Parts: sequence; structure tokens; C-alpha cells
Amino acid sequence: MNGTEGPNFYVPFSNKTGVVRSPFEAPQYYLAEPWQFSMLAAYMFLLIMLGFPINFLTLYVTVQHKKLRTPLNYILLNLAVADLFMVFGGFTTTLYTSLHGYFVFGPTGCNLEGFFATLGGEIALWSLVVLAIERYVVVCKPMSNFRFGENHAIMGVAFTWVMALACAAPPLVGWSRYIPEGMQCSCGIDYYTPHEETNNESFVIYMFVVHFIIPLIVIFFCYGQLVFTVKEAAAQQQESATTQKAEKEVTRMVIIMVIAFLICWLPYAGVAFYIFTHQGSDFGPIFMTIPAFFAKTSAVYNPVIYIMMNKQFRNCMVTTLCCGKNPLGDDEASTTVSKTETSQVAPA
Ligand SMILES: *[C@@H]1O[C@H](CO)[C@@H](O[C@@H]2O[C@H](CO)[C@@H](O[C@H]3O[C@H](CO)[C@@H](O)[C@H](O)[C@@H]3O)[C@H](O)[C@H]2NC(C)=O)[C@H](O)[C@H]1NC(C)=O
Ligand SMILES: *[C@@H]1O[C@H](CO)[C@@H](O[C@@H]2O[C@H](CO)[C@@H](O)[C@H](O)[C@H]2NC(C)=O)[C@H](O)[C@H]1NC(C)=O
Ligand SMILES: *C/C=C(C)/C=C\C=C(C)\C=C\C1=C(C)CCCC1(C)C
Ligand SMILES: CCCCCCCS[C@@H]1O[C@H](CO)[C@@H](O)[C@H](O)[C@H]1O
Ligand SMILES: *C(=O)CCCCCCCCCCCCCCC
Ligand SMILES: *C(=O)CCCCCCCCCCCCCCC
Ligand SMILES: [Hg+2]
Ligand SMILES: [Hg+2]
Ligand SMILES: [Hg+2]
Ligand SMILES: [Zn+2]
Ligand SMILES: [Zn+2]
Ligand SMILES: [Zn+2]
Ligand SMILES: [Zn+2]
Repeated sequence: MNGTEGPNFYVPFSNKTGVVRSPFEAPQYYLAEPWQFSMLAAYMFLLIMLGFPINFLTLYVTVQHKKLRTPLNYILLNLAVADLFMVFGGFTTTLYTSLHGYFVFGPTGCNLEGFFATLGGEIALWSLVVLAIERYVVVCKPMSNFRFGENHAIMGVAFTWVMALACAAPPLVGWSRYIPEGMQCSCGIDYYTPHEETNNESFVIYMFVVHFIIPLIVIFFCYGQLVFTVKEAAAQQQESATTQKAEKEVTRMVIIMVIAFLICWLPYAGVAFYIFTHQGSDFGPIFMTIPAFFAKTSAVYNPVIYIMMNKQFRNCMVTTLCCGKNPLGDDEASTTVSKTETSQVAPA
């Protein structure tokens, strides 16, 4: 056999030399050099050091500035929360696991590791479909007098958690399951064994269709809409109104956010589909370690894109960080927001 299937795992390594050992019971240094696990460990460490501050700061700024209440300000607050669950929820176990070369906490640690990374990536995916819509509704504007209230935003946000849970929670209760991958320091869905006892093959198709192919289609199609309408070609103050102008900006970002997602998840999803379609073949531990661990940057790139592509949020952050105010920068030239400063309501 090309690998070592276990009742709970599947090491992508032969046991012809009987050197293979349950990744819930002993180090896996026979799969790779010990320094490489240190790499994973060092890496998970730096990611937690970046992901915590960046996501918490994002979260703190959004709340403190009483005017940051657009559908986008919501979706990104949602993402910051989901990213903090990633950091504390599973990254703590993946660093702990990398440090020992195996899942000392056994399947429980594997479930934390798998669930939160899944929950996180899937909340991002669904939050992108919501943006695609909102994006659409504003650009190609379907109604002749409609506007997303905060309620809607909270709707979309609530929706992303139902959809993400629909995919991440099943494996914790008998449908498919989380199992260690690559150097066995991370945990994902089961694409390795057909384990009928927990109905793995069906869940995998359920996830690639309901939680992937489909949301992608929506998002892409929706784009093919904001193709003839709002385009990447973004000019200066007023595009037909400085209003319309700054509309082109949010869309440019929602589009970058999509590219960042694919870069981050296509390789993983790709290796994952392969394995599913080539169960038992001869792949090694590094095969999935690389995209699996690279995809964990998904807990941080969202806020970066946001702060770099949103003059208003960046300013509210500089305003916040600069303890007092003095949003130096160039401000937003347009609206601003905060708590006691110029968070002065100014609609109509
Ligand atoms: C790869 O081949 C190895 C040799 O066949 C095999 O080693 C076997 O590992 C088990 C661990 O479950 C040992 O069983 C021990 O189980 C408990 C320990 O808590 C006790 O009842 C005894 O101490 C018992 O020995 C086997 O002794 C051991 N057999 C050997 C070394 O020949 C690996 O498990 C195989 N890799 C896999 C499939 O994970
Ligand atoms: C172990 O892995 C090897 C290589 O991945 C598998 O060999 C392949 O077998 C398929 C048919 O199942 C052929 O289409 C390929 O051409 C084979 N490639 C090679 C390298 O010979 C092998 O099947 C696997 N063994 C199992 C079933 O555990
Ligand atoms: C490091 C831990 C990881 C990557 C744990 C598991 C992640 C998954 C099972 C992710 C699945 C998918 C996502 C988030 C994005 C769309 C494609 C997908 C279904 C492969
Ligand atoms: C960017 C998406 C990545 C898509 C995943 C490609 C899986 S490709 C697969 O990898 C194996 C490694 O053990 C090779 O042995 C095999 O020849 C190759 O076809
Ligand atoms: C105004 O004073 C100019 C901006 C300078 C602020 C320096 C930015 C340092 C970033 C550290 C913030 C970490 C957030 C805390 C998370 C717990
Ligand atoms: C509120 O306005 C304070 C700004 C918050 C960012 C923290 C800035 C730190 C100040 C610079 C410290 C220099 C480093 C010296 C190390 C010995
Ligand atoms: Hg769109
Ligand atoms: Hg990424
Ligand atoms: Hg602001
Ligand atoms: Zn079983
Ligand atoms: Zn989902
Ligand atoms: Zn199969
Ligand atoms: Zn500026």
C-alpha cells in the first residue's frame, strides 16, 4: 500500500519498514526532517503574531467609529472575527502540534485545527458571495429606490455563518471527519479514505459543489455583470458624482479580495480534489503541507487589502492608533467617522 491507513488517520507514507506511527501518538519525523517541523512551528508562530493584532485592531476600529456601518464595514468586521477564531481557535493547536511533530491532543486537537480553518475559509467564501450581491445591487442597481440597511448587513453576516457552519460542523458529528494532512500537523476533511462508516465520499462532493463550485459561479457571474457597468477603470473625484466615483473603489477592492481568496485556496482545493480522485496513490507528506499551510494566510490578508484599499477605514485606523485624532494622511476627502470627533451624522 502507498500509505498507512489508520482507523483515525492515513499517513502518506509506507509502513514497509514499520517506521510509521499514529499522528495522535508519536512524532512524525520519519516523514520529514525535524527542522522542517520547526519551520511550520516558527511559521505558525509568526502568523499568530500578525493575525492577532491586525484582526483585533480591525475589529476595534470598526466598532469605535460609529459611522463605519456599511454592508462592507459589516462583512469585514465579520471576517476579522472569523480570523480571530482561526488564530486562537485552531492556530494555537497547529503551532502546538507542529512543535511536537504530531497531534498530542489527539482527534480533539485535530478537530479544532480542522474546524476553525474550515469555518474561517468558508466564512470568507460566503462573505464574498454577499459582497458580490451587494456589489451588484448597488452597481447594476435592481431597485429604483433600494439601499442596504444595517439589518441586511447583519443578514448577510448571519448567512455566512449558517453556510460556513453547514460545511464545517458536519465533520464533528458523523458526516465525514477531520483527519491530519501532509506532515500531519494540520487537519482537513477526509479525501483519503472512503470510510463508509461516517459517509466521507458524499460529504466531499457536497462540499465541492455547495461550498465551492456554486459560490464561485455566483461571484463570477455577478462579475460578468459589473463588467459593462462599473469597471476597474477608476478615475478621479466624481465619476458621475464623487459618490459614483468612490463606488468604483469598493468594487475594485471586492474584486481584489476575490483574487486573494483564489490564490489562497485554489492550490489547497486542487491538491485536495486530486487526492480525492486518486485515493491510495503515491503522494508524499510535503504534497499537501505546502498548500494547506499557505492557505492559513487567509486569516490575515483580508484586513491588509482592506486597510490598503480603503482610504476611509485606513484613516479611521490612523485616527484611532494616533490615540487622539489628527488623521494626517489625505483623509478620505469625503466622509469620515469615529466616536466623539467628527462622527457627526451628515445624511440629508
Ligand atoms: C507499522 O508496522 C509496525 C510493525 O508491524 C507497527 O508497530 C506496532 O505498533 C503497535 C502500536 O499500536 C504495537 O502494539 C502495542 O500496543 C499496545 C501499546 O499501548 C500494547 O498492547 C503493546 O505494547 C503492543 O506492543 C506493536 O507492538 C507494534 N508492532 C511491532 C513494532 O512489530 C506499526 O503500528 C505500523 N504502523 C501503523 C499501521 O501505524
Ligand atoms: C500506489 O501508487 C502508484 C502510483 O501512484 C499507483 O500506480 C498507478 O496505478 C494506476 C491504477 O490504479 C495507474 O493508472 C498508474 O499508471 C500507476 N502509476 C504507476 C506509478 O505505476 C498504484 O495503483 C498505487 N497502489 C495502490 C492501489 O495502493
Ligand atoms: C491548515 C488547515 C486547513 C487548510 C484546514 C481545512 C480546510 C478545508 C477543508 C477547506 C476547504 C475549502 C475552502 C475553505 C475554500 C473553498 C474550497 C475548499 C472546499 C477546498
Ligand atoms: C494550484 C492547484 C494545484 C492542483 C494540484 C495538482 C496535483 S498534481 C500530481 O502531484 C503528485 C505529487 O505526489 C505527482 O506525483 C503527479 O504526477 C501529479 O500529476
Ligand atoms: C498616529 O499616531 C500614527 C500611526 C502610528 C501608530 C503606530 C502603528 C503600530 C501598530 C501597532 C498596533 C497594534 C494593535 C494592537 C493589537 C492588540
Ligand atoms: C498614541 O498617539 C500613541 C501611538 C501608538 C503607537 C505606538 C508608537 C510608539 C512610539 C515610538 C516608540 C519608539 C521606540 C523606542 C523603543 C525603545
Ligand atoms: Hg459582482
Ligand atoms: Hg493568501
Ligand atoms: Hg474615517
Ligand atoms: Zn472507522
Ligand atoms: Zn460553507
Ligand atoms: Zn473515493
Ligand atoms: Zn492619505
